[PDB]
Amino acid sequence: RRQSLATKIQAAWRGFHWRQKFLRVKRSAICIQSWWRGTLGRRKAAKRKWAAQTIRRLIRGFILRHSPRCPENAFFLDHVRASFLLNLRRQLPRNVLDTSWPTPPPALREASELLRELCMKNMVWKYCRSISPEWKQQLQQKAVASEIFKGKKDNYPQSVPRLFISTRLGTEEISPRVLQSLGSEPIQYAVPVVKYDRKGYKPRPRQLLLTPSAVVIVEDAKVKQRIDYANLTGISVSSLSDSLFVLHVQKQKGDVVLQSDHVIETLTKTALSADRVNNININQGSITFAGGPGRDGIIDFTSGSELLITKAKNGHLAVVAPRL
Amino acid sequence: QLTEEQIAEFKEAFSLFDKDGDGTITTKELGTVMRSLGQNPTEAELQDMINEVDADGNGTIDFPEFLTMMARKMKDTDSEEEIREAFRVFDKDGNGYISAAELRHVMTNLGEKLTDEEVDEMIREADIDGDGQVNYEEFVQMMT
Amino acid sequence: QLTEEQIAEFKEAFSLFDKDGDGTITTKELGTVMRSLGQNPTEAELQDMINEVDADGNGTIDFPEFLTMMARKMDSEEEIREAFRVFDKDGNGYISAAELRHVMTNLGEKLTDEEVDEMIREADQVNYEEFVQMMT
Amino acid sequence: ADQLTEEQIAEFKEAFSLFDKDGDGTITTKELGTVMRSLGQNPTEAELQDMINEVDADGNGTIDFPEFLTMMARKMKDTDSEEEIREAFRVFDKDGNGYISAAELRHVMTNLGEKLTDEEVDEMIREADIGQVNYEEFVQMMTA
Repeated sequence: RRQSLATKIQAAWRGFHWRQKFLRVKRSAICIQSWWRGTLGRRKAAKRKWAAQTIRRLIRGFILRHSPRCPENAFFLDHVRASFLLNLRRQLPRNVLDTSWPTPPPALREASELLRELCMKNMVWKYCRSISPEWKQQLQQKAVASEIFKGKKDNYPQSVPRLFISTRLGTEEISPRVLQSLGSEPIQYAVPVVKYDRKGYKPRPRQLLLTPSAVVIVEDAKVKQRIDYANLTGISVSSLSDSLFVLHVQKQKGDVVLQSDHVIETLTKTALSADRVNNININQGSITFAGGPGRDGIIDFTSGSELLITKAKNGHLAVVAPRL
Repeated sequence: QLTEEQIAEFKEAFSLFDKDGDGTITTKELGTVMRSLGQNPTEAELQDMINEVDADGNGTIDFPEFLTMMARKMKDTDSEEEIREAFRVFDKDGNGYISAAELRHVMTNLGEKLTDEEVDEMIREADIDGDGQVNYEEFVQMMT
Repeated sequence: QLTEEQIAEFKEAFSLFDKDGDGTITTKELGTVMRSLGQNPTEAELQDMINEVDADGNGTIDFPEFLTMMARKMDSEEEIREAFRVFDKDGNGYISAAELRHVMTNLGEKLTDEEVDEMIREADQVNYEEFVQMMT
Repeated sequence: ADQLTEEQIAEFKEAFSLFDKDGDGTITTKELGTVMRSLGQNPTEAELQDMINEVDADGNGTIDFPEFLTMMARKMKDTDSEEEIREAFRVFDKDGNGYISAAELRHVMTNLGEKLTDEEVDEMIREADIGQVNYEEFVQMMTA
């Protein structure tokens, strides 16, 4: 019996021994885990104390905002300094034509106005100095063209996006015999046009070459007229979505009418080279030209559904434009 | 037939000794667990319980069956008096004490025996309380 | 009743979590307030406090009621290092994350991953003492 | 798209018009000194010079302007700034939509600190409310 009984005793002690070792463990762990909730908890507090301090430091700064710099408004002041320079960087003006500037903090008005001026000059220098001389020519050319046409001619707008270029007419098309005759003058621009005679008003294909001295109107190789820039006074054009123009010129041939498929280009390029920029007329009614000598003619423009040039038995030159 | 309150407590210790946490525990573990939950099983009963469930020689024991074992053993456990009676037959002279020599002796030999490491743990625990020897009357009630 | 010096410390950190100057505090932040002075309650010490102070169901606490609770509960850093080194096996004053992680998530004040994950980031085998320098 | 427009003509003609009015010569570092002193800073010749070189583009003057601004903002000695403010209100915010409540905010300035008294500062809050406050609205108003 004693052996059976002795086991009971030992049985109890183990249970007691492990159980107490377990409770000791559970207790020792609830100690650290929740004593640590009060480590993290004690920081949730002290960061929510700083937060309160910062808000108040800011508002204390504000109330004192007219004071010379000091620890209290140092925060607030540096905040308006900071805020301003950021909120400008976000809202800077897109280019030289953005007048717009944002409204500033009362104190930094004086600074705002310094910055706005600085930014603009920076923008001006940045642009002018980075433009490629190729491009600079194009805008400069385009710019005069707008000056001349914008508003006043029903197809100037459609002209704008299609760039101007050097010669419209061929490496080979100029025919060597004409170049030799042409002399020690070069070709700044050439283009295919269509001539209409004085009397007949009939169609005749020709080439228009622009030399420094003069414009030259050339058949296949025969150079059928030279107009000097001194001898050419003005140019006249219709005000419709037309494609045609007249060259005013003074017992020798005088004015002449022509059509470029590239009209704005040719006409500006000419008026530049010939320095007759201010001497272009844009007629809404009719054009008068000296014509083939002793045979004055008149050109009557009218809108319509198609392009066609013809003469009618008034003797006048009837042009009919399309209309976009 | 099983209380909700009980399942909650037991689950904690199981899951604490369930290091890999598969929902099952080492057979060698099983002793330390039931005792940590406050029981007094014997390696006798352990082996019977371990052998029966671990019929297949997994060496593993899940928590659903673990509730049967705690429940089966809960059905009957030793009151203080029987344990008090248990010492009393090793206390020929009815003074209510026990030499820590006779104690060491009885424990290291007769029953489900204990090492010196174990026995030292029990003698300290069953403290001499002064150079002394081990009144069981105070100690037995203490283990409850 | 303790000299005014605590009371000053006591009111500011009582107020600082008072939502809008009323003199009342939500239940959820009675713990943090205490913690905000140097304590270490558990959710057992809390809940026992909460029901006894108010059974109103209000979910509030005024400053007399908070004063009283404080006197009652009025452990140093060593009480922590024991509570930690029990898990140490080596006796070298080191425990390792693997060991620590599983325990905390299954023992008395179980943590969700959030709370635990902060532990894992916290340092380093981790070092028993190292955390205590941080801990206190 | 990506084609020449009448707007571009305008831009070209204007920019060169301005270019003439302004100097041919490049931007001055003594120009820059004036701007910062305007903003309540006071750096040496050595510090001014250093700055211009850390903002450059191919052009004549051609300072990088956006990243120039940003460079001053560092010089403030209060880098925290907008970051610090955006936080501090959020800690007093239940729903993280940017709003705060007026009794709450009132509490902060009146009770904890040194009894800050509003003047206009009170006026602003009542304006921000449509109810409770909006920090974004509150601050933008206070810096003005």
